[PDB]
Amino acid sequence: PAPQTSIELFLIVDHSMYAKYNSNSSKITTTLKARVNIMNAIYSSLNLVITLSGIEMWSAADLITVQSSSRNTLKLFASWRETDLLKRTSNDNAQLLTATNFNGNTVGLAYLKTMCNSKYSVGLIQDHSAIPLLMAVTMAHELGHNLGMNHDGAGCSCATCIMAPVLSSGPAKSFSDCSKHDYQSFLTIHKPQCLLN
Ligand SMILES: [Zn+2]
Repeated sequence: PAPQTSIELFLIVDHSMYAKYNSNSSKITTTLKARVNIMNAIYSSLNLVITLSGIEMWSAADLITVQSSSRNTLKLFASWRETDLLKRTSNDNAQLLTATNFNGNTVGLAYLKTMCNSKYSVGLIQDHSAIPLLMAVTMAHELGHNLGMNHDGAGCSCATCIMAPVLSSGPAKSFSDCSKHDYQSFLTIHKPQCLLN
């Protein structure tokens, strides 16, 4: 919550989310930009700047098989980011934005404490809500996982903070004191270098 850091985030729109907005790049771009602007506000307290390295859209076909099983898709996506994306665009983290309905209760997924990692700095997000604050909180939540944050346990003194385990319809734009600690722990214990520049 103190070293001035920066995440160059890259967004990937899959073919199902492309078709859901009637194959229109402008609607998708503006939709995604509003949500990202909200993410920035959420993160300025941690002194962390989010920058969009770009937005890629799989307009013709999906570059990976997007499965309803979140687990598989996250792994398929991270691998594709390693071997393909990173050769074309430089980014500290990429987040797939899909219209596929993941199996079960899940609306997003990320790897814990992997920010900057060439193989694992990724997240998955289901376009499950039309309310931009809800989507921005979903995006901020998975990014929070890559940055080392766990979910807020009842013994965290917050049920509507960003890292709450399930989405609240009237969320706070705040990180609990547990989330701040996980983050300090990630900074000191993991020493993510890419974020400090
Ligand atoms: Zn979570």
